[PDB]
Amino acid sequence: TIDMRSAYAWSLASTPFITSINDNTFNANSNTLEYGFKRAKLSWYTID
Amino acid sequence: DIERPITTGVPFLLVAADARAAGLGDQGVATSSDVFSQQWNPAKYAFAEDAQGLSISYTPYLTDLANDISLGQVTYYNKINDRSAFAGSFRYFGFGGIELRQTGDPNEPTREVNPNEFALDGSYSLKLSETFSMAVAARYIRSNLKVATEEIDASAAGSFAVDVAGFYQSEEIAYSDFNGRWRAGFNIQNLGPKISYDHDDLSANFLPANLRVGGGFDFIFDDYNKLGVSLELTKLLVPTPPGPGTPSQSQADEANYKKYKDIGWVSGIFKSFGDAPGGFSEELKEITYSAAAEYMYQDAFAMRLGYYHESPMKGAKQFFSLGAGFKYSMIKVDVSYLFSASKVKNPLENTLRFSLTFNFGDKYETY
Amino acid sequence: SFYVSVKDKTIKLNSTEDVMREVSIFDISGKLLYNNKKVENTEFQVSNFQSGNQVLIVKVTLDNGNIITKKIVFN
Amino acid sequence: TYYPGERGPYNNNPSFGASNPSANFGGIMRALNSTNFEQGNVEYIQFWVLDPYVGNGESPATNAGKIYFNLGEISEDVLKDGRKQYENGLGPDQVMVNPQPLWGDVPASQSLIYAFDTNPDNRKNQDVGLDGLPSSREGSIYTNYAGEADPAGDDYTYYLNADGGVLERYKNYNGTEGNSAVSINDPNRGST
Repeated sequence: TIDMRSAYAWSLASTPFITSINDNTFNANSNTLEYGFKRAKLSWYTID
Repeated sequence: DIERPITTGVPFLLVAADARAAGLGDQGVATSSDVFSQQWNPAKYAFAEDAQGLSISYTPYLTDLANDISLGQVTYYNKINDRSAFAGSFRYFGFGGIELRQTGDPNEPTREVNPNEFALDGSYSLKLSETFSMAVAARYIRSNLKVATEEIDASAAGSFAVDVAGFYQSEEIAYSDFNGRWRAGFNIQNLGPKISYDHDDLSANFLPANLRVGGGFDFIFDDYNKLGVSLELTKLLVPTPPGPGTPSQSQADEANYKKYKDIGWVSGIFKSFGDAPGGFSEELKEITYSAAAEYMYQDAFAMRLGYYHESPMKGAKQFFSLGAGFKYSMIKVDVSYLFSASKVKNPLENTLRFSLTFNFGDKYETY
Repeated sequence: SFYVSVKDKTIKLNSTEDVMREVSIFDISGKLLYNNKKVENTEFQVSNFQSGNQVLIVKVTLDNGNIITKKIVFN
Repeated sequence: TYYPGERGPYNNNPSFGASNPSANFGGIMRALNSTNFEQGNVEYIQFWVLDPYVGNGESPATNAGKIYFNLGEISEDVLKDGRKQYENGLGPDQVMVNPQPLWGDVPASQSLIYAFDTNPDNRKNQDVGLDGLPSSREGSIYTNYAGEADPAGDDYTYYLNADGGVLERYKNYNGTEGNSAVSINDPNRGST
């Protein structure tokens, strides 16, 4: 197994396409500020 | 194989830390008084022949695999009167220095970690009668084996423990063919609060509370040849964890573990006697025993033979031990070797133990 | 001369022109966790779950037959 | 910890509270050390997760959703403009992309080493988040939230420098602005 749960290894993601490259579910295809319109807040951490 | 072993914190405390006791099957509770008599029976420091002594012990681990992994011991004793003695010892287990290197140029300032575990104890032994002695020992244990990372805190875990020990040594008794001497001893060890490796009361481990009982006889012929035969019995004073089930399927296991882990160390000491489905015959299965023979020539050469037997259901540590000792003027050298007789790989196989003691000060006559 | 580095639970062997022939990685219990007879001055990926063990022993056999030992911390 | 009803970083949606929280996303990504899955024979993604609907602090049963995993070539352009942001290249005396590229400032120079220097003044000018703006100029870009103290919503807060329960203390622990204070004795201690 290769461990993937180092929180510091994870960074804020780009906006994802959901089903195909032609799907604008989260405005991933947008070239404006709309590209980020569906990003809600997410925290990722290991409790100290 | 090993079914339901006793889980205790800091198990390095139970490892023989000197070559003399190791050569005698990891027993010292009823052998003759020596500089190493703190792990085994601090009460016989009051029976020491020399006023004070210092010892260095080295027990290497994984010698074929790496250097500097070892259990080291330094002991000092000082008997002031003919009836009392003070002793302090320091056992240290360490992996050696490890450099934490993540390449990033071959001149980077690298952190060096030294994962280690040590116990520092001091004891006072007092001769009540001319043949009987008692001692009390206080021990500080510190475990620092983990290395700090992100999300791993390598804070050391500590605990305190006390030891109550007694030693009996008769005067020389003439028989038909020899004039022998009898010995007996007990040692209740590592009595203290649970050690919390993760610094949480919910997750704490029993200290390895241990009871050592033993007896010895010395065959003395020609006033300078000695044959010392000793026997030792040892029992952990920790409750045995639950096994298959003793009230769904895993619910019973979790409930049993919960009731086992919510046991105080004081109450756990008394619960060690029992707490198992078997009877007394199967209660004897928790007892380890060791038999040893030591031949002494001029009190300056010793040959040591010992057998150690842990019941293979728990621990499964069974071995034969050979030891030799040499005294030049005031310096004693001891080496010991182990021949394993168990299925499980003993970590101290193919390993030569080394002990070095210096005796100085006045000399006390033996009764 | 010879130095071992661990970045993301990846072990990398760096030798100054000393060509290595075999690598063995051992747990502190003396258990062989990883053996490779085809060392390539490269990065080995040892299985990341080691039941709370951190210290590993790396044993590197060179072509001449010498053995280099390094204790590392698996982080 | 996912807050579908709360604005993510660099989100300038004028009507975010009026939209369905279920239509939002919150995502993270990481690089893989060994990229040849066939040679390594990577067979499956394995994970153990605590059921969030069972125990003491469970979520309501009506809060169902989906976790997605992506494997392959994923855009590293977090703020999609075709330009690679790197905040150690920011600063008042640095050259910037001559027209501002829609998320804030981007350094015009070729990056060399992804590292700050150790001077606190440069650090204050540089550690301003992925938008390249020090929260005083964020309102010009993130106009629907220019009245807020953090218009881009990228401000970092140390978990020991925040209030509330454990979850609330990590709420802004992933902010990219102010997360690299020079001194480890800063009350808003870095995290990188």
